[PDB]
Amino acid sequence: LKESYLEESCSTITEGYLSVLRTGWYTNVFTLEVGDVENLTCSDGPSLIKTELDLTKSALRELKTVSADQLARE
Amino acid sequence: LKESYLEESCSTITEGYLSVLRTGWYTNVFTLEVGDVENLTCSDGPSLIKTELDLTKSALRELKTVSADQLARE
Amino acid sequence: LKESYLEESCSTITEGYLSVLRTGWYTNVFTLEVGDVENLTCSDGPSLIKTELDLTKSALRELKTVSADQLARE
Amino acid sequence: FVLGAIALGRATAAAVTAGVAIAKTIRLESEVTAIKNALKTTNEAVSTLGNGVRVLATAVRELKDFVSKNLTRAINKNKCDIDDLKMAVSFSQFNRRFLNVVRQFSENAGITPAISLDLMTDAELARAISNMPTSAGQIKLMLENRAMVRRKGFGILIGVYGSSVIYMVQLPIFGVIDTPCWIVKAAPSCSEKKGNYACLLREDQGWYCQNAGSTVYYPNEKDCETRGDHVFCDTAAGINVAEQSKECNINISTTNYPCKVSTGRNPISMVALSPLGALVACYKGVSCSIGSNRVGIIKQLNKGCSYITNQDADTVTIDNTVYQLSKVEGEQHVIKGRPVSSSFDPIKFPPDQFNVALDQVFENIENSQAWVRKFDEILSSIEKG
Amino acid sequence: FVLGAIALGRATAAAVTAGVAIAKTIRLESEVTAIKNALKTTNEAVSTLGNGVRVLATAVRELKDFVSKNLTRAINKNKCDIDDLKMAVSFSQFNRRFLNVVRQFSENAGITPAISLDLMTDAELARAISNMPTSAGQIKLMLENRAMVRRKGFGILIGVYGSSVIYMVQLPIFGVIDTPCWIVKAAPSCSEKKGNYACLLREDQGWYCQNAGSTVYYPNEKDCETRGDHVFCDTAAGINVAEQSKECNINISTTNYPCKVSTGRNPISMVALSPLGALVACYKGVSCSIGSNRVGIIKQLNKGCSYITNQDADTVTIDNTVYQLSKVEGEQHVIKGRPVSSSFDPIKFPPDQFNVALDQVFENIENSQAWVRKFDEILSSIEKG
Amino acid sequence: FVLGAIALGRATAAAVTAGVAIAKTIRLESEVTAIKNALKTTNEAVSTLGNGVRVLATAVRELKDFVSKNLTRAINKNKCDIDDLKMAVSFSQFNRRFLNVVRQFSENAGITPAISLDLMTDAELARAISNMPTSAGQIKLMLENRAMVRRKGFGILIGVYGSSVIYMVQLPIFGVIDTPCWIVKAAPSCSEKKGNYACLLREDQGWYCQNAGSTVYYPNEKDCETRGDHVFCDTAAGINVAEQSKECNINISTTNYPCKVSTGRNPISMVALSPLGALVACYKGVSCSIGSNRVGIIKQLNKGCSYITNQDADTVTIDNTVYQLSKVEGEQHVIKGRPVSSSFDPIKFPPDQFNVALDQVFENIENSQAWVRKFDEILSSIEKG
Ligand SMILES: *[C@@H]1O[C@H](CO)[C@@H](O[C@@H]2O[C@H](CO)[C@@H](O[C@@H]3O[C@H](CO)[C@@H](O)[C@H](O)[C@@H]3O)[C@H](O)[C@H]2NC(C)=O)[C@H](O)[C@H]1NC(C)=O
Ligand SMILES: *[C@@H]1O[C@H](CO)[C@@H](O[C@@H]2O[C@H](CO)[C@@H](O[C@@H]3O[C@H](CO)[C@@H](O)[C@H](O)[C@@H]3O)[C@H](O)[C@H]2NC(C)=O)[C@H](O)[C@H]1NC(C)=O
Ligand SMILES: *[C@@H]1O[C@H](CO)[C@@H](O[C@@H]2O[C@H](CO)[C@@H](O[C@@H]3O[C@H](CO)[C@@H](O)[C@H](O)[C@@H]3O)[C@H](O)[C@H]2NC(C)=O)[C@H](O)[C@H]1NC(C)=O
Ligand SMILES: *[C@@H]1O[C@H](CO)[C@@H](O[C@@H]2O[C@H](CO)[C@@H](O)[C@H](O)[C@H]2NC(C)=O)[C@H](O)[C@H]1NC(C)=O
Ligand SMILES: *[C@@H]1O[C@H](CO)[C@@H](O[C@@H]2O[C@H](CO)[C@@H](O)[C@H](O)[C@H]2NC(C)=O)[C@H](O)[C@H]1NC(C)=O
Ligand SMILES: *[C@@H]1O[C@H](CO)[C@@H](O[C@@H]2O[C@H](CO)[C@@H](O)[C@H](O)[C@H]2NC(C)=O)[C@H](O)[C@H]1NC(C)=O
Repeated sequence: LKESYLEESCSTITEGYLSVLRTGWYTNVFTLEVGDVENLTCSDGPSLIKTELDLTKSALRELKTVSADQLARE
Repeated sequence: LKESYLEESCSTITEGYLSVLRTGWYTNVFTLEVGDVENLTCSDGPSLIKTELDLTKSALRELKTVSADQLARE
Repeated sequence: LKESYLEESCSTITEGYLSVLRTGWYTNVFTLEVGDVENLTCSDGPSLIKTELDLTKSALRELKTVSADQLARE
Repeated sequence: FVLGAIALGRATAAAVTAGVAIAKTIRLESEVTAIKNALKTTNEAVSTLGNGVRVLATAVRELKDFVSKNLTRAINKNKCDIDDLKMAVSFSQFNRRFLNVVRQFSENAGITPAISLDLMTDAELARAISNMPTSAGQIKLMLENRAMVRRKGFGILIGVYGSSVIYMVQLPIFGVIDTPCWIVKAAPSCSEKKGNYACLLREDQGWYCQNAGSTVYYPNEKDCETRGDHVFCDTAAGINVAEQSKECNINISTTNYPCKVSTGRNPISMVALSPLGALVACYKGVSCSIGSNRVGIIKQLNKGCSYITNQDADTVTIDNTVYQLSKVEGEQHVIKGRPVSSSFDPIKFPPDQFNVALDQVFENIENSQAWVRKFDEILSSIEKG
Repeated sequence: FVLGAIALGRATAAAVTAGVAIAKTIRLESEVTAIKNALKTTNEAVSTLGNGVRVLATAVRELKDFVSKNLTRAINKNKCDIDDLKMAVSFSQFNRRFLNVVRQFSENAGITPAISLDLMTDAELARAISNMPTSAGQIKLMLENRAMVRRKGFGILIGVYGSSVIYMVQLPIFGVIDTPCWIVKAAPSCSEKKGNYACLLREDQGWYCQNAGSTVYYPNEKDCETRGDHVFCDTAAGINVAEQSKECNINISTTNYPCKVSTGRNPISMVALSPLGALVACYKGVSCSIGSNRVGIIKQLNKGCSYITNQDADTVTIDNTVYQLSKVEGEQHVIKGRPVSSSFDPIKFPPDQFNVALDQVFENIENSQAWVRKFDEILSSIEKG
Repeated sequence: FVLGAIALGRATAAAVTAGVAIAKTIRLESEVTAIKNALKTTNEAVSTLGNGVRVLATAVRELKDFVSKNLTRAINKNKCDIDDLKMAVSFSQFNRRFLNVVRQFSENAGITPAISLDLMTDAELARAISNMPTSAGQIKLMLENRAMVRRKGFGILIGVYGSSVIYMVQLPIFGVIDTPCWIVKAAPSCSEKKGNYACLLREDQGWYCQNAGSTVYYPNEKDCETRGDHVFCDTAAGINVAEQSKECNINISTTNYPCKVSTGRNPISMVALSPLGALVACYKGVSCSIGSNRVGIIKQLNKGCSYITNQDADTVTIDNTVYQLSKVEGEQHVIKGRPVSSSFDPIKFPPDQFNVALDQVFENIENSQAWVRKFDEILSSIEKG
């Protein structure tokens, strides 16, 4: 780089950089498939697969009240 | 919506929105219980339950030096 | 504390606090060691150990394109 | 005064002050014993504090039950190297929530800036909203939009009282809905007479609202946020303005309200995007054009300021740049007139000003002219008279 | 000179610049060879760099020990489909910290703005504080409030040298404690004569500190933060002010210091909450009142400015709004006087100003009638003299 | 016009406006059926929307293959208490990406402000960059610095269309590289004559850039970020300035451009760190000195401004405070002259100004002198003449 001290105004200017400027946007569209977890049910009581299955189902159910820009009220 | 281009002052005014204003706060108080993890010890060596139990005890012992007000200098 | 209401200028002043000022920085240097996870292979197909091993190898290979304050050319 | 700086700090400082002021009451050993005596048989009860406020108390007992029933019977000889592998995979599923609360209050030093899914899950966010003290019209609106109520809370740590972490969560109440709003945008307005310029700019840009006959003005645009048509404002960051302050959109020069402007003597070229279009100010040095996503360039604009409907163009260019117009359906109107800054003289225009009423840029010109006219009469009567 | 804009960026810019200036030294191959030779036989050792600065080096060997002894003894024939199920579950506990550091540096581009529990755990945060180069009474204060030392640090990535991630953590040293402070709050003060107003407002608000005889002034209140009585400031964001800058709080009108004010001609109505109360400014078109939490409305205020002790009320209302006061114990006072704005004729008030000394407003008005009376005397002596 | 405030909000507002105007097209039922018909065979295909824009579609099918093949065959009698322990652990590894997307879109109300490793991993970030519509020289720069392309994106949620989450990720295109830049810094420049002062300060501080023959100016320093020599600017937050604006760095005094300044009458003492040194202003009340890491205090500075090369010092002290210089390597030059502030009379200096061109401070002083001479000539001519 290279720096000058300008006395007349008490300032300083540094030159020698290079620029990397943004000029647009690019869009990638994903599709995170899940499967048929709505027709799987459990009847034996507490276990590990039951807990994981309930977590997955609850996540799918709660993702349907979130909107980017619109009010779901209607 | 409806936008007017005010020419005299070089500005615009957009009408037709609806407001949703905050007017107060509501307080919910929780109580996250942990049981008696302070009375369980381990006397074999490395395992899985021992690692989990040590994490839980350490978390309790750590949380008791965090204050949201009134520095604990005493 | 102690608060005065300065009537002449319509303001207030609250005295009685105490200060805790920062006067420097202290530096700690860590060395997180991973071992020889670049020489171990899997040849049976899917399994739990293979998934964990792939995750660790990929993490090492990804952390070599990040630079704190320099760029990469040539 | 500059209204944009009298605000800027009121919204966050009023929210934290009202939160610590009520954790100071729940932290007494007299109130903690009263809360835990309501939850001795149930899991949710509505309790009144010592200073007349009402709260909602709820208890979490998923980890205490496992440690009391399942974990303790297996560990009887202090020999926790049992070959079960179900008591060691279960016990790492039950304390993920406990080990995440301890992680958020310990890095934020006791106050977190947002509600995560560990402090308050989603099934416990639709039980607080069903209980708030407001009408049934507002409660129903808040239940289909729960993600915008979690967005404006925060949590505070009360303590570890024995073996049970206690904390509290603040949530907003949206008590007034469906009341008119609007928004104002601006750009410089310059003129030339033989190479000298005479700029001008408006300074009352932002959101306004009505509320039972009283207008409010939200100057800092980090406070309000639209989702569709609705606007989510915070009432503690506005400034009550007079009802006449909508005459600056009809007659800015001949009115009598003090309409704020900023002036200058050098052009600026910019693009100020509005909700249904854009305002493009192109002056002596810059070249502008508009385009489309398919058919490239359309035409070249002229000097002066112009309004570009978002049905004519998709991109607007300032000498090298591309701006994307917003695609929202609406109506567009044009209100004719002759710009204010064409009535000034570029010579004898006053120096640069920052948030001064437009009644005073006309006085400053008049006062300086009166002395010149007065001074020429006195000279004549000395000898000519 | 607007002191609020000269600051605003100094504290953050001077903290990154001092952190990258020493990562540029450890990043060499001479130092990294020298650091890892202090850690071949112990898990922590204090080392001195090449430019004279001392650091603390600490090593982590939980994942390397598992991989070397346990894992690389069942994966023999490249067969990882073994039916142990305990190695495959132990392996996912040991590398949980390694994969969480790699995520924090890879998303923040190499510099993270806070010290998560994965970079520096709580047992290693109390071994750094016990080593800092400061007195014995400052160390004791920091050790019980570690959550406020973690809150002001950051991390930087040094490299990946072989198979070992290296990084560094910057921590603050709180070297000066227990030195007086105070805070100043303000609101507009207006007058009225036959419908004309003459406003005024102070502009020297924020925190002041003493330190061995020299006062400092922190204008942007994002710098400082209180916990109880103590105030946690950052010395790189203040501006030294003269000793007699405290004469603005005793006799504002007639000192020799330049007290800074902003004037106007249009009233503003607002509430400016203070640590032990609130200042309510109610003017022509607004209605205010105060109340409690149990009962409700208590009394209604008058036009002008007034001081509402927090032992009188719990809410303050501006025409539709409610502000909850802060419950903090203390002792209040009132200092009599005649407001400065009562001294100005509402006519012949100067235009809107922005951070000018109060001596210049009085000089601006006087300079104006100096010329009018000068002209009136010359006017008579010509024709009549 | 205050150029630093006309900006400040355009960079983030113009990015979200373009993000939501393209989600409004993919959210139709006509386009989602068309996207999901491209990925019926492969896992990536470049598709064109209905308004001409091209997107890249990628599919994630790791969880759906587990539930279809491995899982819904071990659950036949609606019994989930099996003695397997390999499905119970495998199925907790496959749904950890799915459960971390739902956590980020649900706490950020549907628009996250940064790309995490859970939305877009690292092998799907180097497949986007390989496709961007730009030249080959720019692609090679982005593929080696992928961490600085992730740093400026965001995500937006499209919906749950049956049993599959759909979202979108916006990435920046760095289409112009290797064009000159520079930076400007400043500090107060005071004078004195028998106890009175006459300050002055520049107000054009920030980053400038050529771009194919057109200078730009980025006034808010949150917009640009250096890594070595390259600086990563955003072209939507800058203001086109005339080509003569670089004349302010050769003679601010007698030029023809309008150089911006701010004046005063009371000294300020501060240190303004610059990339290869520091600028130290020491005035009537402050004591300044410099030093080094190894040997301590080296010398004490004089009154006024001075430039401290980072090859001469390591720390600079303002009356109690230590600032750490930066150790970048470069050159230095000093350009002699007599300060502008020495040309003013400390008495008869204009009142405090805020962002006025230096051309007007000399015009303000010259106008006032002329009236005194004009009025004086009358007084002599009405009696003596
Ligand atoms: C911790 O221990 C308790 C008891 O020691 C476990 O509770 C046991 O699990 C379930 C839940 O009540 C019960 O399962 C039974 O299943 C048959 C299937 O037909 C059904 O007929 C029964 O009515 C019952 O649902 C079991 O009886 C129950 N044991 C007792 C004594 O109540 C609990 O599962 C353990 N915790 C974990 C995490 O496993
Ligand atoms: C990885 O392999 C090593 C050996 O190659 C295993 O070392 C085990 O370490 C523990 C403690 O470090 C020891 O078992 C028991 O230790 C206690 C206390 O140290 C002692 O009182 C007992 O008599 C017994 O030695 C022992 O060194 C070794 N265990 C053996 C050989 O059974 C290590 O356990 C393995 N990793 C894991 C995660 O298990
Ligand atoms: C879920 O899907 C199927 C269950 O139907 C599992 O596929 C099984 O795993 C692998 C992949 O094809 C095969 O392993 C075999 O290993 C021998 C070792 O020499 C090799 O010679 C074979 O070519 C093959 O790779 C196995 O045969 C295959 N089974 C079938 C019926 O295709 C898959 O592993 C399951 N994933 C789980 C349970 O996580
Ligand atoms: C769960 O099972 C039900 C039926 O048991 C599925 O509903 C049917 O889905 C098929 C497509 O595979 C349609 O042709 C039928 O019309 C559906 N029947 C009804 C009554 O709606 C359902 O799709 C399954 N769930 C999932 C996620 O696939
Ligand atoms: C751990 O167990 C000990 C007993 O070994 C508990 O100590 C006693 O707890 C009972 C409560 O059931 C008290 O009534 C006794 O007074 C306690 N004894 C002493 C000497 O203090 C201890 O409370 C248990 N720990 C926890 C966290 O419950
Ligand atoms: C993986 O194993 C190879 C050997 O098969 C290692 O390569 C050699 O490692 C020794 C030390 O163990 C060095 O002294 C040699 O110079 C290495 N030779 C080459 C050609 O590299 C390799 O280091 C191992 N990988 C890791 C990550 O440890």
